[PDB]
Amino acid sequence: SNLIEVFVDGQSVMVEPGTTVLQACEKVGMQIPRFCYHERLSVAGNCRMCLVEIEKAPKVVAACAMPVMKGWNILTNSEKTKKAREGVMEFLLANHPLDCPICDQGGECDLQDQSMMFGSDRSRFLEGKRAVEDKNIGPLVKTIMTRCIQCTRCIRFASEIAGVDDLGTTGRGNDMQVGTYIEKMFMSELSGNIIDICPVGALTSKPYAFTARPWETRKTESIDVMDAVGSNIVVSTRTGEVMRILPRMHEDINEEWISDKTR
Amino acid sequence: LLKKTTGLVGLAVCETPHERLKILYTKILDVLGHIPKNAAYRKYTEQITNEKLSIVKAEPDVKKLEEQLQGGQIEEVILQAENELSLARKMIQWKPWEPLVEEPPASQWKWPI
Amino acid sequence: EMVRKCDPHIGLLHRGTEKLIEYKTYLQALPYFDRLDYVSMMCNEQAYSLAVEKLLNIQPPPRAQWIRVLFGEITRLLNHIMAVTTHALDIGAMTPFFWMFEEREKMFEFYERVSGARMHAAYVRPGGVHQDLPLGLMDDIYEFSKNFSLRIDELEEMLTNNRIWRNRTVDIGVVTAEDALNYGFSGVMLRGSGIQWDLRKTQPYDVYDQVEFDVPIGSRGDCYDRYLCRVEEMRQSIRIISQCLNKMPPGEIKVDDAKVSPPKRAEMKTSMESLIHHFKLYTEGYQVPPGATYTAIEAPKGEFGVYLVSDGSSRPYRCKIKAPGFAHLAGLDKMSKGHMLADVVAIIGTQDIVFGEVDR
Amino acid sequence: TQLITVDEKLDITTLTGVPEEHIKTRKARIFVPARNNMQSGVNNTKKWKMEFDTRERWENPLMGWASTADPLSNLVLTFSTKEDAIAFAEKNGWSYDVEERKVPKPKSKSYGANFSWNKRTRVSTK
Amino acid sequence: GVRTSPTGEKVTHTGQVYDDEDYRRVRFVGRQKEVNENFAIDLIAEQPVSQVGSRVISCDGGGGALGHPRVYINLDKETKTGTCGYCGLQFRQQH
Amino acid sequence: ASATRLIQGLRNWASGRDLQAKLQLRYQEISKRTQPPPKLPVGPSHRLSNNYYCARDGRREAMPPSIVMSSQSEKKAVSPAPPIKRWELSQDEPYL
Amino acid sequence: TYKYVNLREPSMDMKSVTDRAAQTLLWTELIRGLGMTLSYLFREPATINYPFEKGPLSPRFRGEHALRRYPSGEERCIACKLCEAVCPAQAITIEAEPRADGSRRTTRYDIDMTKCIYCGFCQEACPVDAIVEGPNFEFSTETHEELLYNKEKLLNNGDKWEAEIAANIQADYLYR
Amino acid sequence: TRPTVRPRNDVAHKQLSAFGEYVAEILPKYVQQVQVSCFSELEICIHPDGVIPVLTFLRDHSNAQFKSLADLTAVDIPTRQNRFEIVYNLLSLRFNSRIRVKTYTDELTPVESSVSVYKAANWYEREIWDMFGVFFANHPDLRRILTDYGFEGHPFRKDFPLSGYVELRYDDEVKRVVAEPVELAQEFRKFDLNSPWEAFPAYRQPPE
Amino acid sequence: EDNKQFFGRHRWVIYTTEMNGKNTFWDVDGSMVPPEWHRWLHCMTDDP
Amino acid sequence: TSVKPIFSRDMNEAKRRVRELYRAWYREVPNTVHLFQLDISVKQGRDKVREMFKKNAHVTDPRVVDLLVIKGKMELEETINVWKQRTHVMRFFHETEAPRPKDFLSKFYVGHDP
Ligand code: SF4
Ligand code: SF4
Ligand code: SF4
Ligand code: SF4
Ligand code: FES
Ligand SMILES: [K+]
Ligand SMILES: [Zn+2]
Repeated sequence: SNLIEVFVDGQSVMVEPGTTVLQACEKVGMQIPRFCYHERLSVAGNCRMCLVEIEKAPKVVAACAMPVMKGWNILTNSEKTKKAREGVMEFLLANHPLDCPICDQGGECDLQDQSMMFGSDRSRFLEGKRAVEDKNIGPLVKTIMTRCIQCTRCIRFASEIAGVDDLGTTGRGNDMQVGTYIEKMFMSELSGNIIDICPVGALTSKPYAFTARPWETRKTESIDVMDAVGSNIVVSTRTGEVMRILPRMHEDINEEWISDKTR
Repeated sequence: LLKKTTGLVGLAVCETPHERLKILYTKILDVLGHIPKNAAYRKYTEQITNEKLSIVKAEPDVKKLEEQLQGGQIEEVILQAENELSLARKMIQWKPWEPLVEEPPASQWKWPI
Repeated sequence: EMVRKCDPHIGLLHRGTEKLIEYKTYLQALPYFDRLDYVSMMCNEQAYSLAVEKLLNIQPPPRAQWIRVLFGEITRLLNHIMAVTTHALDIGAMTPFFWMFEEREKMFEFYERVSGARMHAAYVRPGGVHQDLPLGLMDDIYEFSKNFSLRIDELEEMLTNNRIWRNRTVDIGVVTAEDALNYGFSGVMLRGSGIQWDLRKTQPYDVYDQVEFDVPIGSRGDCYDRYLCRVEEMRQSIRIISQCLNKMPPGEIKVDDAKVSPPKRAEMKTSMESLIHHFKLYTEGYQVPPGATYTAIEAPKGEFGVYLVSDGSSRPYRCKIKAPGFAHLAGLDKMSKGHMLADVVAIIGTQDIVFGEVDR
Repeated sequence: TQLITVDEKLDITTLTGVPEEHIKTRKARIFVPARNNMQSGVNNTKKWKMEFDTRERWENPLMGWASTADPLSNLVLTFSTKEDAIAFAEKNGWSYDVEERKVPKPKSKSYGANFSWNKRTRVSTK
Repeated sequence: GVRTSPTGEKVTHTGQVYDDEDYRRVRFVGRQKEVNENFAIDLIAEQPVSQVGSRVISCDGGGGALGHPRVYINLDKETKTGTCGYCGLQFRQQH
Repeated sequence: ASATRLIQGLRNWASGRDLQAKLQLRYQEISKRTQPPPKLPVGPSHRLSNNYYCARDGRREAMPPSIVMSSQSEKKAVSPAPPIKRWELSQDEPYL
Repeated sequence: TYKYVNLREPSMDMKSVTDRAAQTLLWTELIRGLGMTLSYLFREPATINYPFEKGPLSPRFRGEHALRRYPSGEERCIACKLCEAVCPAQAITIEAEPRADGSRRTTRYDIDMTKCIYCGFCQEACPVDAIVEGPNFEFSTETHEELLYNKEKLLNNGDKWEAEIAANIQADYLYR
Repeated sequence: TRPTVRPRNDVAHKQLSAFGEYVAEILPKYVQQVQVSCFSELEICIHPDGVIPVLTFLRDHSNAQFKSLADLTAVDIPTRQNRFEIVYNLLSLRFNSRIRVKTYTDELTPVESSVSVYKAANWYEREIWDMFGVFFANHPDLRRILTDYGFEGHPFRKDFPLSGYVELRYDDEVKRVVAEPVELAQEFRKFDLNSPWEAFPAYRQPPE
Repeated sequence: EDNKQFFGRHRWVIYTTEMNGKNTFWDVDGSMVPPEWHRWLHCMTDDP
Repeated sequence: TSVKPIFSRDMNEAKRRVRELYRAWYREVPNTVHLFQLDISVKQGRDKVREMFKKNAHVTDPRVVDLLVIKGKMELEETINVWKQRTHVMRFFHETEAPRPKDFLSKFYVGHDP
């Protein structure tokens, strides 16, 4: 075989050539924080949350896109890696709105969780925030674009898995706005998985909207019956009542998606 | 000086502390000579008992003996000497210098699980 | 007349506290400690706070530590008023109960001014205290402590020199020091038998190495020397409270790690990181690193310890609560031998037993 | 001697004080819990779980609360390996089914694949 | 504005009212059904829409730290007023 | 405080103390029920610079317990700590 | 750093022996105790005239729960379920849905006051000051289910006690 | 790391490490692990055949003198075949230190009672019996201490539910407080609070 | 008010004889105090 | 597979202990009906003791039946000494409980439980 030897925090691990730094750290059991990266989409590299230090290299590398080189010692808990994560989380939470109580994603938010795990605990942003016009992309996906962190998982999903090519970023700079540019209704058969792979509350479920909250829900692992695919699902219930239906990851049926009928 | 009370309730004043400590330390050494010499308990207890016995033999005064034995009142030093003697008589019967009786299971002391 | 065997049956107030702790977060587990020794509320708060802060590898700010020692000695005055007055009330002296509970009413007013509840404050928290002292409170603590010595004096006038009180307590409940150490006794149950031990001196916590107080040591190990130790501990608690009022530093009252202690409500409504931290602390809670501690303090009944086990999550894995009254009520069977049934109530008096902390 | 040889199956059902109803009619479920697809974190998919089949939750006539009669509804146990959970379930007489750990397969990620010459994996925007 | 069912029972601001055949009205027999008569949906609709000369307005509800977390509202839709998600106060850009 | 001097002197005689200097009833010496509004200070981490959380992270400097001995000369015997120093009798009021 | 309670040796001279014998026979400390009790007979008692006189309370007091409103009529609760997440007794039950104008509001807001431990974690967890714990402590009922408050009862407590809860929060909020 | 980080005590850490080596080499027959935490507490993880030798050593030896049994505890960890973890918290007043002695058993193997060493243990291991089901051999009066008299099961086991299996009420027919199977008018709402992101990299376990 | 009385006695209410229909001549009640006087009477404030 | 015993080396010593415990309960039941002044007969309490013994009669592990004899001696000690009340003695007789549906059809009629 052709497995090259890389080091993650000093520990040796053998990886295939073409393996990214994030997957090399995954093979030793360490999950690098990420917002734009998703292992079933393509690689964007445009949130800079996976910025990890390679030692003897005076610049942090984006671990989601950088292929490993032979002999790299990946420093996942070093000083400049933690400073990179805290600074990038500071810029992510600079213009982000204080909607955590009135947001459906609270308690199931990646931005909250790895702000708690990897960010700082207080703000230096002494300015006014942006506010983005909310879009109407259908009766299923509630859209509050002020909460968007522009990770472009919308666009990669609709371009690569949904196969729609109707989501995208309009504008430039801090005024860059993910949308359709027109009052267009994003109705694919898989239009509800952008609710899943939105890491923030910019895309929530409109039927599930405001009704529950993820920590009080009891997770039942069940099967779809709406088609003969047999999509493995999570039926989350709260006090004996079905709140929503989330997918289960199964590599041979429904990779981590479900259809809009199932959802 | 005939210390009137020990301060500790139920702890009587020992009238002859030096002779009592000498008898107890030589008795600890006489019991402790029944333990194999490779045992760490025998070596450490012979060491501390010879240190305390050298202090007791090299000090005529009682109160200075209390301040340099560093164990409080002299009667609780005598109490600890009796406790060490009874301990050595138990440690002969237990034989704890032997190798480990059983290895634990592989995740027995692993925390968190 | 004699007592041959005394078998206390307990568990009549067993509520399963330290199983309910296992299904609740650390902030949610804090108000269970107010209800264990319900005359020693902020002392048990401080013990659980110190256990969680030892596991979190953080420390309170200095002003929060001085507030913890101030209200711990106010709590010590509360508990020793309860102990002395109910121990005199069960024997038959019913009047200094009513005399000292007005001062105890004023200390519950101190708790209500500092927290909003008179008994179960939920105030001393891991990371500091919940809320700063309101303005004008320390002046009223001074006005309390300036007069409370005369209250202890007239209590001691009623009971200590009294021949009827000395007949009920002097030959009664004598404990040897070796059996006091061997039975897990702590606090006044050791200090009455002449054992020079106090956990505020030997294993000092928050700022007790910076205060100056004496430790009363009994000489006969009976009910009467433990009464005198509790009276003199009220005296020394007045001494510590005067030193805490004089040496109170300025500053913050929570730890400034907002991943542990929640941010201020002015900046929760302004900052984004502070709103996320307020959210995740009051829903999930702070994660505690794995590992177990045994953190014990000098409660007014003795050694109150918490054996707290974390598994890395935001909820405790096991939270064992060591209480003094459990070992003291275990030693009740030895301590009442050779005495009469009327001496048994005095021995249950001198071992200050609150059955919440005995039973959990 | 001082050790006895018990060649029987380890069964402690008569010691735990659980009634016969909640031993012989409950289906324990030994499983690694699925990742919440709301999030990308995988720390909740590390350890094995043992939960039981959900029994009836009904409406309280007074307040509309969810009443229950199942004691074992909130009983979620945590295990390190599958065999420890299976040994614990066989020890207590619980009928169980075991799901396997579903790990994600390794993916082939290439940032240069987004800008290919003759392949369909070109992005239309970035 | 509280209304009344055909059974005579008042409807709350949720919309909850018991049926005629629902037996659980016997808890109000000889007693009363405590409803609140200040409906928040009828009272936030009484507030006027604030005409502001900015593109993005901020709202804390008033009182500073006595209100809600300060959020920033976009006002680029000229069809729809920009409603605050906490307090319900809504804003229109005057141009 | 409204007691007349005859009852006041009788009460001070029967107690043996001066009870008017230390009244257990509270009067206008106490603080106001309405106070001016405070201005509470902030902690040391309220800084706009040199304030990265990784340099003040308490929970992440907790290590797993160091395994001293595990089952996979003439050295001095040790104690868990040096022996306790004997307490000094009180210079303030020893009761001696 | 320690003192000996009860380590006094009594003087065995004839003066102190006669003192102790006069104390035994003529009952000196018993008259001392009677004198201290007679001294309290002539004090003004600490008794307040309840119900007409009330005990002192601070503006931090934790009594009856209430749901507050903004100064426009709009209720403050936006259904975020922090107060039942932090509730150490799980006394709070909340269901929610978007109401007719799309606002995130509650339909159920129950507080079992017989589960409630009155510790005020709900009022300190509430980001919008909706749930508070007011000054009212005189709300004893005659029936158990009268202490099981729904949203209408708590909104009526808020509308009842708003003129006081607002001033308590005004007096105290800078400590929070 | 000055204001908000707990100050580390390396002197006590070194002293407890040296005394852990001391105890581990005096008693190699029973000592299995010795570990000192980062907040400077000493653990002696032993074999359950050496409850009485190790505790009697720590009680009587002149370099230990752990005269006070502070707390005695069991910890239920069901993923172990020896699921219980009997914890002995000890205090030395002479050397002003605390040691922790930890052992293990399952439901059926008895632990030797340490009432011959510490008479404080008489109620603590009786409580361990009442709460966990750990039997203690050669105990003077081993029975329940905290639960009800006709109670079935051991409550602090983690396979035991939060509410019991039975609950009480007065029944006016039989004129007697009766035990009936438990029905909660409101179910205890289990909250899933654990975050899916790793909090502490120092405690990261190596994977399979 | 009588501020010469001690703290607790210095504020009181003489209740009405009729409130909301009920004859409260003898049936005085602690919850008859409206919320604007409940701060002043319980000494939550110095200001009526 | 070599485990440490509790009191019994094999199953026959365990049967000896079960047998002596049954003897002790059989001797105790008339005194229990007398001094707790129960409304049951002596025969009914003895049949309940026989029922509670035959409930656990399928155990072939010596340690489990050792712990069963230990817990039975604890219940007997709580019964001889008046530590239980009349309620704790009568909790063996589930009198205020309705009889559960036994066949499939009545369990189908009343609810969802198997
Ligand atoms: S997306 Fe996340 S961080 Fe943003 S408001 Fe919602 S819960 Fe808060
Ligand atoms: S709406 Fe969500 S998924 Fe889409 S780009 Fe923004 S953060 Fe990413
Ligand atoms: S005061 Fe405490 S117990 Fe009561 S509802 Fe609020 S959080 Fe729950
Ligand atoms: S915390 Fe406040 S806003 Fe959130 S659900 Fe509770 S009362 Fe409503
Ligand atoms: S995860 Fe690599 S940059 Fe977004
Ligand atoms: K989302
Ligand atoms: Zn607003």
